[PDB]
Amino acid sequence: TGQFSKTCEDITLDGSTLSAFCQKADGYTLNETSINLDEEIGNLDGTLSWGDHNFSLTCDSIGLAQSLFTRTYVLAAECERRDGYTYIPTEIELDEHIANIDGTLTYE
Repeated sequence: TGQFSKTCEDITLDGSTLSAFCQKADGYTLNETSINLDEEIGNLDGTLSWGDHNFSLTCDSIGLAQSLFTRTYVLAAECERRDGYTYIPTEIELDEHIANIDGTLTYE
């Protein structure tokens, strides 16, 4: 499951919306596609977490990166902890639960 980055190109982030140009089932037809990360990523006490929602409301310095050592595609931010004043850096590996299904970014 997941692994959209294997068959998607020009991966970008605007706000909380992840976009890319993804291969359709034929393996070469490209499709511009977007997916809103706020719909399935939230902030749990400073940790970006799958299955929660609306991380962007309590996280700053939001960006897309390739993780330094592993080169995994990550959503990275500084997220607010439960105490209401402490922030902590956090990364979540987007390929864990975002797939390319026939050219369309899809939660899986």
